[PDB]
Amino acid sequence: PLHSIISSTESVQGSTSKHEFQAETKKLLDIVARSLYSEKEVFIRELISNASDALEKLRHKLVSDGQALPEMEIHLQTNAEKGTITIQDTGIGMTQEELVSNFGVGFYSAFMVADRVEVYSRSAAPGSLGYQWLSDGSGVFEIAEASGVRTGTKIIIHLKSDCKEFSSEARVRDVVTKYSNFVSFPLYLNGRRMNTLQAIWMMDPKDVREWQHEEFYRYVAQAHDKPRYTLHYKTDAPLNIRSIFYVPDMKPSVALYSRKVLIQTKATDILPKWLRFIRGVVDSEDIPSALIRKLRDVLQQRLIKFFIDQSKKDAEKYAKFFEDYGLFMREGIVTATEQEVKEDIAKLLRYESSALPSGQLTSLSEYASRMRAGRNIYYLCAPNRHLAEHSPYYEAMKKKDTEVLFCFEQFDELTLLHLREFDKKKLISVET
Ligand SMILES: Nc1ncnc2c1nc(Sc1cc3c(cc1I)OCO3)n2CCCCCC[PH](c1ccccc1)(c1ccccc1)c1ccccc1
Repeated sequence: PLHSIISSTESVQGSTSKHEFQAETKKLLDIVARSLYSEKEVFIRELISNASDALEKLRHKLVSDGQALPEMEIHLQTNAEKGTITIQDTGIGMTQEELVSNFGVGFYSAFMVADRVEVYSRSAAPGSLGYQWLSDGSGVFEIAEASGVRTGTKIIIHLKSDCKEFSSEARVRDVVTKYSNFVSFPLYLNGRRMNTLQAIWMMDPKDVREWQHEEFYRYVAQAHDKPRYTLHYKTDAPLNIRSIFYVPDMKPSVALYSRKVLIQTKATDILPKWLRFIRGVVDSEDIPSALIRKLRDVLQQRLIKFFIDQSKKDAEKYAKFFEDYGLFMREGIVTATEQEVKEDIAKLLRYESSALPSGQLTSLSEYASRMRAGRNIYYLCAPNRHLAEHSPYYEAMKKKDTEVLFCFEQFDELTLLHLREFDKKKLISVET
């Protein structure tokens, strides 16, 4: 059964007071209309966003007053013959003052694809009047008092003669499923429900449980396994961040959202290249490939700290993790620039030692703890534990009461060599 809300109930009795766009608003209007977004199809996205916030404020208000909740829904409709696309929401509306004046600039994106825009809106405030708002992208909009306007906002877009594609149910479905699959209010396209997914990264980390994480993981990783690691990172402090990061059970990307709406699917430069094995999502208000940097840096710091924490609370699990993904960590160490970056990532490294039984691992930072003040870090990055336990260059350190690290692969040694020093303090093989 079809669930539609959109019908033409509106009528304007009197006439329209014409209104000129102010200098500043007309400018930015034009720049949104032809110089702000790259893709045409994000007008649907931004409009849905505005509908979402309208519904959210209606809800917040009604629940605050303790009054019942009505249908809080976003409805989209396409009309091929009349060449339109309509988006209606039962949210909070706009007063006359707001319509005349006017998060929420996104609305003007409508003019990238439209030759005429027709909007009906009635505020949720008691005893409110509905209003019509007309514009053609010029400096002039008409305004009128209308009737047959349901509470909430109705936006009818008349499409440019070449922008007609967004009057097809298919294309619009694809755009909606691509950008707004996590919108927090029910969304209908020509009567059919669309969004079914829950932006669990906005939830409170304690309120999410493994089945949800596995679901979302198999969504954003396009995978069929489970995450061996899950970080749920929220911060308002230096920058607004709502992110979830997964490390697959499998052995060998991150999506960029903002305000629960998609911006970048294969959001590449959000993380260091050595963390490109991580799966998941990052949501931040602060996103419009020029400066996404201070984001990448604190995501790197946080993630590194996470893998360290995980090191301390489970060691064999982190051991297997180091076996399966230590490649990326070595690579990232060699690829870095500043020493303390290299050492930050180096804090994720695990190798055998003289003092530990065969298989037991430590990091550079750790058993530099029996290490008496000076001094230096020595290693021997051999082919075998046996062959290194009874290697001449090593017993040169056996009873000179000193600790020696054991590598068994060349890439470990090359990495250690490039590292040169860790914590002001140098690394050199016992073969020199
Ligand atoms: N679907 C929607 N439902 C409700 N409101 C919506 C909405 N879509 C938009 S975006 C939009 C849509 C339009 C339009 C101009 C705009 I911008 O013309 C026709 O259709 N708004 C707008 C809501 C967001 C704008 C906030 C209003 P303002 C304000 C300030 C002074 C005088 C009038 C209005 C406001 C008022 C009280 C509390 C919070 C915010 C405001 C705040 C900050 C910067 C600018 C405007």
